[PDB]
Amino acid sequence: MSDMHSSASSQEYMAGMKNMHEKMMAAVNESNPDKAFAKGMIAHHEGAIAMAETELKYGKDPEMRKLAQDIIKAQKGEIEQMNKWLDSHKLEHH
Amino acid sequence: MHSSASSQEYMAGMKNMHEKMMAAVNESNPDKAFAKGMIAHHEGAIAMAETELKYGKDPEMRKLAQDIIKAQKGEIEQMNKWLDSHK
Repeated sequence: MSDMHSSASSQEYMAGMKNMHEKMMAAVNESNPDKAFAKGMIAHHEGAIAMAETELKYGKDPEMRKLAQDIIKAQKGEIEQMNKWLDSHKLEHH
Repeated sequence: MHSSASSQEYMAGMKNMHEKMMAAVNESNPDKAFAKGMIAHHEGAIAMAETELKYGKDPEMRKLAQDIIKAQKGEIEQMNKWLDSHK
């Protein structure tokens, strides 16, 4: 399915998308709703960054290229926030 | 197929989203593929964030969900305006 594509850009947009979506779908089956959100949203953010990276490789529109840049920066930072929350949310408050 | 009411709601719509996004990115124009694919992906994030506001009990993740909804909605508006101009 990822092997049927109109163009190099579409091949790259599709590459990894199924695995990312399967990762999202499985991750949100975590029963703790906040942990499901963090794990699902990290997976979503991974997919957003990948799509934005492909737009920077192949895009030829200045507005969409700039938006792709901005999405990458913001999504990376939110992944960092979510990972820190996942690592630290069970720590004892002293 | 799911552990909980919250997980059932998180999963709802995600399948049709993968198919929708695979189709969207098969536009030959790479910037249009990006805009259509990313609108769909933003819609997925908004749906997940809404479910986190409905079921979540952690203040930090609830605040992040609220911020994501606002930002993604704004970027959807930008991408739609760009699509209309491109047409």
